[PDB]
Parts: sequence; C-alpha cells; structure tokens
Amino acid sequence: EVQLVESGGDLVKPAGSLRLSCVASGFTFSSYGMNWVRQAPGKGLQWVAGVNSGGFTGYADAVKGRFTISRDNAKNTVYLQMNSLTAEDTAVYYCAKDRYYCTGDYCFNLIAFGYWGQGTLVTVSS
Amino acid sequence: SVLTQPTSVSGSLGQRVTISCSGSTNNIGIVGASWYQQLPGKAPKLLVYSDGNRPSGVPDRFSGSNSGNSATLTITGLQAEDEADYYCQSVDPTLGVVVFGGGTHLTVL
Amino acid sequence: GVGISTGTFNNQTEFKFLENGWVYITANSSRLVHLNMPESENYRRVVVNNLDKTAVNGNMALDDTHAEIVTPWSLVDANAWGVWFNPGDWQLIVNTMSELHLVSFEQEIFNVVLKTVSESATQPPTKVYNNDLTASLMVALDSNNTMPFTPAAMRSETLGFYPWKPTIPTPWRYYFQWDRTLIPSHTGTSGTPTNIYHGTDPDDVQFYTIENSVPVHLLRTGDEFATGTFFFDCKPCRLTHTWQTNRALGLPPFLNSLPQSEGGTNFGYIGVQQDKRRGVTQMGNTNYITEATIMRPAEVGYSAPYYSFEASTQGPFKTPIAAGRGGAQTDENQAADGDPRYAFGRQHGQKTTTTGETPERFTYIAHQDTGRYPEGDWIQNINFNLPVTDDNVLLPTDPIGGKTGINYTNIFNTYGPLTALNNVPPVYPNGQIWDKEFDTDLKPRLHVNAPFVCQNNCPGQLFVKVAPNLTNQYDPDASANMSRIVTYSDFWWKGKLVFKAKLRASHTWNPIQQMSINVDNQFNYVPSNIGGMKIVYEKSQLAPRKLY
Amino acid sequence: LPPFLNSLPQSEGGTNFGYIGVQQDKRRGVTQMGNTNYITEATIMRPAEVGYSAPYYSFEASTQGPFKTPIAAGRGGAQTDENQAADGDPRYAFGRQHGQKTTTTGETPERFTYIAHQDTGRYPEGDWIQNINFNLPVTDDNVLLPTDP
Amino acid sequence: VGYSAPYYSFEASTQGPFKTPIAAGRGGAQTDENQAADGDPRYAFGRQHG
Amino acid sequence: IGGKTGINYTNIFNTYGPLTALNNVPPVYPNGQIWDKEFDTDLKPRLHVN
Amino acid sequence: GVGISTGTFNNQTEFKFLENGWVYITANSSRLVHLNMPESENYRRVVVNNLDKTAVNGNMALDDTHAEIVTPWSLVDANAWGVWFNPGDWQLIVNTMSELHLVSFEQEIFNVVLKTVSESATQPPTKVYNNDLTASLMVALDSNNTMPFTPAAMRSETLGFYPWKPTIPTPWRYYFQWDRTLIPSHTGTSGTPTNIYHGTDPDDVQFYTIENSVPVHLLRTGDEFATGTFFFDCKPCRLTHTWQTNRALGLPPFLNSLPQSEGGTNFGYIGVQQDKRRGVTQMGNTNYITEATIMRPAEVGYSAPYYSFEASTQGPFKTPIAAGRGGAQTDENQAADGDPRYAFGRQHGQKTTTTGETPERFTYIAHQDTGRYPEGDWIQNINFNLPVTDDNVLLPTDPIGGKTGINYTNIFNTYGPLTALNNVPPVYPNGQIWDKEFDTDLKPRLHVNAPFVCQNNCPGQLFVKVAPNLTNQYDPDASANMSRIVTYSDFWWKGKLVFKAKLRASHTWNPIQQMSINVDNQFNYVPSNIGGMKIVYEKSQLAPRKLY
Amino acid sequence: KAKLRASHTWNPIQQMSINVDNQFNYVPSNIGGMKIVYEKSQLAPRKLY
Repeated sequence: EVQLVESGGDLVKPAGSLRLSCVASGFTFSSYGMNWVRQAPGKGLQWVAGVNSGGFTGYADAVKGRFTISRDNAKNTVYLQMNSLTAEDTAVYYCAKDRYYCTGDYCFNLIAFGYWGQGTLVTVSS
Repeated sequence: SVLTQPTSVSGSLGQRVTISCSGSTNNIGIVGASWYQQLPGKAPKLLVYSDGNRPSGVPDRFSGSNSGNSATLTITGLQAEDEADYYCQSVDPTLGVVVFGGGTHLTVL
Repeated sequence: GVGISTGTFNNQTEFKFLENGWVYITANSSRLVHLNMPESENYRRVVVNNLDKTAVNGNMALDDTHAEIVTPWSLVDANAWGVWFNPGDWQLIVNTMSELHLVSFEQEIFNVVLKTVSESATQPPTKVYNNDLTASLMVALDSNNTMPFTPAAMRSETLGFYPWKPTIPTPWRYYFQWDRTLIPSHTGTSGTPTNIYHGTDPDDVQFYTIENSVPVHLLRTGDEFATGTFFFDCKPCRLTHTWQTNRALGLPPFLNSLPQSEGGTNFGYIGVQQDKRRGVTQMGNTNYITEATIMRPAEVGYSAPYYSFEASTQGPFKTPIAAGRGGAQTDENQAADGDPRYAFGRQHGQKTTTTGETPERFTYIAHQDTGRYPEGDWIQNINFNLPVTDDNVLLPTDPIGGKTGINYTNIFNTYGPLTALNNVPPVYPNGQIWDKEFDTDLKPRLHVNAPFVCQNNCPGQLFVKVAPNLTNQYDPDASANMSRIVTYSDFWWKGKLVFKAKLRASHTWNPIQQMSINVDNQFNYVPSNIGGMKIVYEKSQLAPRKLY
Repeated sequence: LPPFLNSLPQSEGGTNFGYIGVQQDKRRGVTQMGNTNYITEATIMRPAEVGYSAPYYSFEASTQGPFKTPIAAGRGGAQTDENQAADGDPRYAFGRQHGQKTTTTGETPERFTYIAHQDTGRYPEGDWIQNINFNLPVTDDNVLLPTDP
Repeated sequence: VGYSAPYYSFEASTQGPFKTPIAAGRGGAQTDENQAADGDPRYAFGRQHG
Repeated sequence: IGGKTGINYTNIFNTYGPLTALNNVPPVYPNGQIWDKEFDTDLKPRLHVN
Repeated sequence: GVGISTGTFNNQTEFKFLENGWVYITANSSRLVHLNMPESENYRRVVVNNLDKTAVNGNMALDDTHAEIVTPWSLVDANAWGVWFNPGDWQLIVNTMSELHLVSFEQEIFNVVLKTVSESATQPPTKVYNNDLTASLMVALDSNNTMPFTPAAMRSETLGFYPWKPTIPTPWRYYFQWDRTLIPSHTGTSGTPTNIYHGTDPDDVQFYTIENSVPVHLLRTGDEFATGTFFFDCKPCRLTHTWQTNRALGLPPFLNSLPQSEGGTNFGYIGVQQDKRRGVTQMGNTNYITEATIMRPAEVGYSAPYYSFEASTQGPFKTPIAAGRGGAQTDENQAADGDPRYAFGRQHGQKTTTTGETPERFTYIAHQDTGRYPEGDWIQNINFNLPVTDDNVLLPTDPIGGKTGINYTNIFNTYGPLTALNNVPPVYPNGQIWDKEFDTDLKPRLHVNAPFVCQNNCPGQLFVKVAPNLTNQYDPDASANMSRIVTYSDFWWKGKLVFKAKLRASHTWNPIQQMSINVDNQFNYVPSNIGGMKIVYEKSQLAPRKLY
Repeated sequence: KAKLRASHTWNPIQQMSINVDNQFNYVPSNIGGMKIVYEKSQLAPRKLY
C-alpha cells in the first residue's frame, strides 16, 4: 500500500532558511504529483507547493517568491526549500499524493490528495 | 482565493449531518470540492472525491454534491466514529492554486 | 530571369476518348496563391483545454482538448473535387460515366513574386509595396511521406474552387500526443465528473521538422518548382448506386393471382397460405415462409450503434459509420448519423457576397439504399409464436437501462461475415478525393472521407514558407522575437489530375436519373449582378446498378 | 489536421492554453452528424476507427462448454496505472525453466501482465450513448452512461 | 471459432423488415432436434424436388 | 433486458471480431443451391448462406 | 542572375548501410547566416590587462591579460556536434554504433543578399531597407591553413544548432605575442606581487592579413562559393567506455569458500592466508599477495597535479588532464579537474525564451573509469611493515609545505611508460568535432577538446566580409574612419560532414546502457508553447567494452 | 530478417536500457540464481496516419 514518510523539521531564526524531505513508495512515483500542505497550530490546512513529474512546480501566493520544491524520480523523494522564513510560517507540514495522473506543465487543474504521510514540524522563532 | 465553511455543525447519533463549503465560479464552479477528515492531531484522510466517489473502504454513509459555487458533504447514520474535523478542498484552474476551506468541527450528540 | 515567366496558366478540362468506351479525363487547375510570412519562425507545442464548455454536465460531446505542434510552414492542399471540376465537368462525369479511376497527379509552382511592406511616419498613415528581387520562397515536397498526413478537406482548408479568385495556403500543424480523460454526465448529475488533461506519454512523442526531414528549395522570382507525376494505385470508384436491400434479392414469389384492373388498391396476391409455402428459411423452428423470413444470400448494410462515443487515451470520439440513415431521402429532416455534414466558407462554395462568420452547410444524402431504419427493427424470442406477446419482443420503443430516450437499436451492431456494403460516394465540391491508408497491421475496409485510398503511398505534401528577411539588428542570442522585414509572396500554382472513366450503357427500358439545370437551381451556377458566386453541392451516384 | 488556433499563448505556464477562437456552431469542417452544426474534436469526421470495443469478460458457450471471448487490444489507462490491467492484457505464468528466479522454493509461479505500448484500447468508463436528436446539454433520459445498470 | 449474433433479429430498411442472417447453426441441436433454431436452414419443397 | 421476461442479453449480442474463424456453408442435398453470384457491392461478403 | 537561386537548403541526415556492418553517415546542415559590416575596415592590435582583478592577492587564476589582432573578417565555423546532429540522430549513433570515423567535409555559400539601411530625417525616426544588387560579399577559404587555427567551440561561438533559426558568424581575432609576469599570492600576502605586462618580443611577431595570404572571392547576389570536398586522416573514435581499473585486470583469485545463501552480506572468501598465497608482485621484500599488491600488466590512467597552474612567457595557465575525477559518477558534487564544463547561450542549447546574460552550464561526467580518487591514495616506506605507523605513511590528510589544504596528491604525477588512457569522448551538442595537430616536432598523444585530431592538415577556415560600400565623400588621406553605406548581408550556408561508423554487437547476456526518452526529460526535446527550444547535453560512450 | 530503424523526429525515442533498478535482473546471484524478466518490444513509435 502507498506509504509516505517525511523529515527535516527544526527550529530556526525569524529570518533563516530550512529544507524538508519526504520518501514515498508503493506506486508509480513518476505518474502522480506530490504536494506540501501545512497547518498552523490550531488553524486549518494551507497549501504550500507542489511538483510534477517533469520538474514543474506550483507555489501558493504566500510562498511563491520565497520557496522552492523539487523531486528525484530515481529516488522517489521530494524536497522543499524555504528561504526568508517568518514567524507565520510555523506549522506542521504534510506530504501527500495526488489521485490523478498528471506529468507535465499543464497540471494543477485538478488536484485531490488521496494518501498522506505523518508530518514534520517547522518552528520559526528567536 | 479562499473557501468558506461554517465553524461547527452538530448532529445526534442516527441522524443526518450536512457540512457546506462555498466558493466561486473560479474554484468550485469548475472543479468541485473534495472532502477530508482529520482526527485531532492525526494526518488528514480523504472521504469523498470531487465526483462523489469515495476511496476504497469509506462507508457509503459519506456522500457529497456540488451545486453552482457551493458544495456539501452529507453524513448519514451518524455514528460515534464521525467525531472529527472536516475540510473542503478545491483547486483554482485560472491561477493554478490549491484552495482549502477553513475547516468545520463536527459534534455528535 | 527577373522578367521571364516560368509557366502558363491552365484551368482546362480535357476528355480524350480512348478505345473500348474508356475516357482519359485530364483536369488542370491553376491558382494564384497568397502567402504571408509566419507569425513566428518557431515550432510551438500548444495545448487546448475548453474546460469551461465541458464543465457543464452533459456537454461531453463538445470536447476540444488536444495538443498540437504549430509550424511556420503552410500547406498547399488540392485534395478536393472543387479544385479540379466545375459544375459542367461534374455533370458530364456523373451523367455519362459508370466508374472512375484515379491515375496520376502532378503540380508545380511558377512565377514567384516576393514583396515587402513599408509604412511612412506621416501622421496620416500610408504604406508602399516594393519588390524584393533577391528574396526567396522556401518550398518542400515530402515525397517520402515522412510528415503526418493532414488532409485539409476535413477543415475546409484546401485551395479555393474558383480559377479567377486568389487563394491562400492553410497554416500547417499536426497532432502532438496527449492523454485525456472525460467521464460523461447529464444535466442533473451529482458532482463534477472527472475532466482532466493528463499530459503526454514520453513513449509517443514525435516532434517533426520540415527542415530535418525534407529537402527545401529556395525559389527567387525567376525560379520554378515541379514535383513530377505521381501515379496512384487505388481501386475504381463507382458512379452508380445500389437500391436493393435484402428484401429485393433473388427470385420473387409467384403471384397466383394478378389484378384484372389497374389502380392503386388493385394488388396481386401470392395465394398460398404462409405456412403452406415452398422455399428456404434460416429459421428451423417455423413453417412460415415470408418475405421477411425467407433466406437471402447475405446482408446489405449493417446496424451500428449510432451517436455512440468511445473513449481512448486522447479522449472521447464518435464511432464512425459507413452508411447513411434510412428514410432520409424521403424526409431530409431525418438525416442523421452517417449522412456527412459539410460546413464551408466563401472560398469553397458559400455565396461570396455574404457577410458574417456563419458558414454554409449541407448534409449529403446519398442515393444508395444501404442504410437502416431503426424504428422498424425488433428482436423477439426464439420460440417465434405469432402474433408476438409483450414479454417476448424487444421494440425500438422500449427503454434500455431505464432510459426513455435510449432503446436497443442505439447499442445494436449486426456487422458480421455476411455484411455487404459500398464505398462512400464522392461529394462535389467539398469532398476529399484520395486518402492515405492507415499504417496499422490490419487495415479498414474503407475510408469514410475519401472514395480513393492509397495502398502503398500517394503524393507527398507540398509545404511553402517565406524565407526570413532580416533587418540589420538581428541578434540570435536575444530572447525576444526575430526582427523581420514585413515580407509576403504571391506565386502561381498549377496542378494536373488525371482520371480514367468508363462510359455508361443503357441496360433498362426506362431512362435513369440525370443532373440537369432547371428554373429553381438556374441561378446557382452563374454570377450575381455584383459578381457573387456560389458552388452548390452535387450528388455523384445518380445512375442505378443492380446489386445481385 | 488539427484545428487552426486563432489565439496562441504569449507566456509559458500551465494556465496558458491556446484557443480556436471560432464558436463551435460557427466552425468549418466535416462531421458524420447530419442533424447538428457542432464541429468539435469529438464530432469531427475521421478517416476510420482505430481499435474497437468488445464485450469484456464475456464467456460464450459451445459444444465443449464456456470459454472467454478473446480480444485483440488491451485496455485504456493500463499504462497510466498498472493496477488497471484487465481483459486484453496477456498475463503470463511461468516457472524456473522459463524465467522465474531459479533459487526460489515453492510451487507458486512467477507472473506478470504485459502492458503493450500501442494505444488501440478503450476507456469504457469514458464512452456514452445519446439519443439521435443530440440536444445539448444531454438530459438523463437521452443518454446511456457506463454508470447505468 | 464461430461468433454470437442477435438471433431472430429483424432489421428494417427502405423495403421493410428482414431477418438478420447468421452464418452458423445452433448448439446442442445435434443431440435434440427440437432445439434446431436460427441458423439451421429449413427447406420446404414439393413433389418435383423430393 | 428492456424489462422483458422473454428477452435476454444474448438476443442482442454480437461477438464478431477480427479473431473470428468460421466455415463456409455445407452443400445441402438435394434441395440446396450449388452456385451463387457475388454481390456487386464494393465491399463483398465473406460467404453466402445459400 | 539576380532572380535565380544558386543552391538548395538541405539539413537531412542519411544512414547508408554498407557491407560488414558499416554505415555511411552523411550529415547535412544548412543555415541562414546574418553578417554585418565590421566596426572598422582596419586591423587592430589590442592589449587586454585586467590589473584591477589580479591586483587583489589570491586572484591570479582570474588573469585575462593578452594581446590579439582584431580583424575585420568573420569566421563561419561549423566545428561542433550540434551543428550536424539533432537529439534523435545522436541517440541512434550512440546507441547502435561502436566506433566512429571522420571521412570528409565540404561547405558552400549560396543565395547572397546584400541590403542597405537608410534612416529618414523625419522628426520621428524611421528607416527603410533596400537591396544593393551590385554589392559584394568577400569570401576567403584558407585551404593552405596559413592563418592561425581559431575554432569557435572553445568560446561557444560556432554556428547555431537549430535549422530554423538564423545564425551569425563570429568576428575573427587571433593571438598576438606578449610577455607577462604574474607572481602568485594569497589573501594576507604582504606587499604587491609582481603583476606586469612586458610587451612583445620582436622575434615572435606574426601579423597575418587575409588579403595578403588567401584568395578572396567577391560574391554578388547571383554568385555561389563552394569549397570542395576535404578528406580527413584521423584515428577512429570509440563510442564505448572502459570500466576496468587496475583492480579489474586479469584472473581473479580462486575462492575456496563460496557463499551458501543469498544476501548482500553473504560474501565469498579466498580461504588462503594472505602471506601464503601464490602469484606475482613487484614487491620483492614482502610475502603479502593481495588484490592491491598483485602485479598487473600496466597502469590504467594516471595521477596528475590537479588545479596546478604553470607559468610561461605569456602568463599562468592550468595544467590539463586527460581523464576526469573518480567518484564523480556517484556524486555530481565531486566533479572537478578533468570533467569539462561547458558554458553556452541561446544559440547553442540554452532555453531560447529565457532572458538575462547568465549562461547555461553543465559539467560532463564521462562514463569511462580512467580517473583517480585522490583521497584514496597513500605512500608508505619501502619496508612495508604492516599495520603501517604514522611516520611511515604519507596520507592525503597530511600537509605539504605547512598547508592544511594542500596534500601530496596535489603535486603528484604518476604518468610513466606503463600508463594506458583513452581519448576524450564526444560531447554533444557543444563539443568540438576535430582539431588541428600541433606543429611541434614531438606531438601530444591526444587533445582534450576534440575526439578527432588532424594528422597532416584539415579543412581551411572560411572567412566572410561585407565589401566596403563607400559614399561619394571618401578621402584616403583623412585620418577618420571611412564613411560607408550601412550594409548587411544574409547568405545561406550549407555543409556536408560524412562519417563512417560500425554497428555494435551484443557480447554479454545482460543489456547495456542506452539513451532513452523518459518522463523526466520528455520536454527537453520538444518546443514550448511560445516556441522555446533547448538542446541538452547527451553522453556518447554508453556501452562498455573490455579493456583487458 | 530485420530492418534497421531510422530517426524520423527531432526528439529521441524510447529505448530499452539497464539501470540501477533493473540491474540485478540480468546477472546471477551469489548462489547461481538466474531469472529472465519480461521485456517490451514495440518501443519506438510510428505514425499511423
């Protein structure tokens, strides 16, 4: 069965940077997109970024100018790079898989997360 | 673009429960909402797809529908298993931004 | 040279009469072709996705999703009957000929003119046109058939049909692979069905380039290009239609009673009680020998699922059918699946003085009776107890799957080893003439678009393109578009299409149907007081032939 | 020949599509639907049909008993998701002479389903039948969907 | 080997209804002739022909 | 099928395909026909049942 | 004449198969070349001296000091792989061939267009482009190789790689002689290290001019120039790689204990004590016969001083190395000295739609295993007492000269009579194809820039120049720049490069590495929605071959 | 009797290759084990029409 495992949580200064990683298994990794969704403490889920088979990425307006996401289909791994962090970014970040098969530039027209990981904590404070 | 959900919804065991998510022609009027379940402190679980289908093993109790710019999740035969938090998720095709709702807490009486 | 012509205009038709009732039809077509420089010199991979139209539940048939390579080249396509024959030629052919063969095809480009456009800085705009004697026109002939086959008759984008009106070549593009899924629905479906463009399969990518595949000739104003004569290997095309359905095959029954006075209600009677008759039936558990039940040699036509849409990797498409509807000849409003409908512009038949983007359309009802009348079909139990009871018969007025508007004939296929059918009739003027055979291992028995299908190969496609005319500021490392002088070309195209046809013979005492001018259609074949022209459609298989 | 795109994208991205520009009932071309003006990619005439639909997991009987109706082409979407390999995709079961790892114990055979690269199959969940009238958007009574018993 | 066809299927065209022919006979008719049906030709003849 | 107790799917069922093999009709003595004329259609039937 | 074309555009690749598994690869390339009139008609002797950058202690490696002759001519250079092959042809070559031979080269210039620019005096500026039919393009072929050899791939200045994109030639310049001294230093070095440009030694001055050495052809709009077929004399180029280091030559030791179960840790054992084994070693004072100490026929590869800079009269330069690093194939971050780094722009592979002056770069990691893993080496005393003590071993961890960042492997050379190495593999698309041999009495064994090295001589460089178009106010006695009519030329270049290649054979049970299109790299080989194109680097020596 | 293929397109096509994942499907195990994995055959695309 599909299984995902995340890592990379840490505590950083109010103006630092951090990088997170997930490892996936159980499916045709190159066929489905992988996404980063975060949840501030006591708040609802919020989407951060997503990356498809060919390296194409999509970022929310809240992180579009700061963050970066990448893949490695030969290693079934997805990375997220965060720069110029601020306190509001503090949240547990969840790594998920899409139900739909999309590969290239024209994704993000239909997204539905069907499997989820365990989550990793990101804290931005002095 | 953001989706709108009611803060909480209450129902009694054995009754019917309805949770409503409101959007726009840009997000829900083209791609319907998908509903998620989150136990306190656990990773979310998908319940109903945008087309009304459910993941394997989800009881038929859970159902969804889309009308105009609003979507709803209907839970029938409310059981004690359903005390959790629920979210609506939709994607904006115009901008390419995935939109979640604010979340709604379900209270079983 | 600059001031020397390189060809002659010829739009004549010649009918050389060989021995033994055969005629050698040579059709010459000459056009003035206007070519502008491409919007960009680059190849584009463009994707169309009309999610707004398909997001409406029940509009799944209006799907336009696809991916295509947009090329800077233009295609000079002459694969339409109107490029070669005027109404008089067609009348001669379809009134006097019985069968038609496709022999040879050649084309050439001559008298190339390349001009440039310059606009003044004067406050009231004004612009001048100058010759560029050193500019070149790029011409490529894909004689090896390396490029995807893109016949322009499907989009009404062949060369015009009037010898005295300049024409244009269609910008060229071909399909790039994509994966698409669209779950159908209806008004009232709960939820939004799955409507997703999946991307592209890397194992199916094919990016074709004219530069890398075809020799390209640079033509200046004093140059010419001739392709050479290509010879076809196609099957003959019949200019006669069959009227016989299964009910009209074989020896009719003997009428032991014949009328003694003429009149509408004075019928003849077989006179033998039905279960006491002699003959052969394919029904081993009944003694009834009737016209419906008597054995026939084989089947003429075949029932097919009509308005059935099938899905594959690239999305939904209509299941094609090889014959038209029954009863459509008597009532045109009943013309449906199988009767091809053509939409076209002012180059290809629409009244040239009309204004607006609305095209002219006609549905082609063919004379051949190979169709089906589904309202008259029925299944019944094998017991065959007559008169049949409700529970033992399935009628076309009976709901399938709980639907009042879908009955068994919508999902009904009777194609089998006994089916006999005809090739599609030619459609004048908008019909395609020849088509390339599929490169599948097992090939279709016929094509629905062309009466002639090419077995081994048939002529390469002719591509043209104004060569880049750069300014003094060109920098290939710039990310912006190329700075070009506004250049365009006018050149003359001449083609020769050769046919072989057989003159018809009168086999019957009665005269046959013929095409003629009359008071009603008199003004469809002559120009209007302001020069407007139109080319209405003409039916091809006028004469009847016996099927069996 | 694909349709001519009257609008082409001016920037790269997943939301920059091309548009035909002509309204669907105002388009030029050839369709096999004599009672509608809609020329769309699902309705425009094509030379022939690539592949065919067959009754899948159909068992027929003769003198010797039931047998499966064979099919010449594989399924649609099998390449996208191998779990969808079904009728039409040959499944081979073999032992240690013919490919199975030779050092493995047990009587269980090694198996694989062959998913061919050729795209001649069907996606039956995407098919539909609708009444000859062809009034759009299609209503419930005038369409037969794969979701219908 | 062989094919299934719609049996006692009557199709209509310009000239009226006709039975859809089938190229092969029924199964099990060899053991019990009462099951001879669609596909098994039936001949009716007089005294000149048998 | 169609709500009829007397009609089932096999009545409307066609499995003719590219994998179909079948034989030509056998001679029927004495009333059977010997030879027949081929249809003048462009695409011809694979056999005649008579 | 003015209106007659003088050549045809051809950019196809032909694979003519011959007897015994040989293929005659004929690559045709055709471009449209845009040429501007030079900044000046005069030759210049220009000295560059970036004293500001090298005045900062420690920046000596950033020296750009030199002297060159800036000529008014331009060079039409096609000596790059991407000028001849697209990704598909390269895939075919590198996947189905084992060795490549360079056979012949020819090129021709046709369809010359010379235009002039005129700017109006109107207050809002505007300009018009006119044809100058009497203007000439100066074409010189240095068939005798009189001029300095200045291949453009080293500066990424060859012709463009896209047939449908107009290209430009590179302004031609060659090195003049100069004397330079630059004493190295480091941050914290006291005083200013000697950094002085010394001038030119008269005994080495060589001032070449095209006019005094090469025939010059004046091409008008109706003229064409063809070089004639040149024939190479190079050695074959291998499309296979070798994996065998010294540790993988010969007969492996016999294992007396083979593993009894599957697993990663289920190893085999030789079973003979190391000091009681049989074999041959070059260690005459020790009984240990181990895989590290066993004799091998010769050495594969060699160690060289890496990031070593040597100084001669003209200044510091890096010492080149014939093989790449070790372990770089497992971790790209370890690519260093020996792995070439190619920096290029939008003409030669960089995504054409991207803005900015930043170039696209890649470091080529060859599949061959002839390199070194310097952190794995060591030297120990001749006694060979084991386990070695600190005082009797020199490790890469140990300092040299008191430096904590320099170790003995930086100053280490192991080239000798037993060294076996391979030629540099082709680098597609940005790599050189052929290079000229040095005119030294003793010649290098290989060149690190082109797989083919021309023994005697090979094709002459092609130079182009717009002939001066003077106004009516010319005065050669005036010291100011000649007043010219602003003139630019567009001409078509066609070249034919012929190879001979051998089809490979399967020698092993297992399949070998092949280049393939996959979902990750799918869109490196197709255009974007706005026409963007890129060409990505491809490896060449995919298949392995046994060295010994 | 087989025909060699030709490059018809700018882009390369699908080819069968050994990689870090399928590597040990083509060499014996430490105890002599062998296996033959299935391999596809119609890798390259051809235009139908």
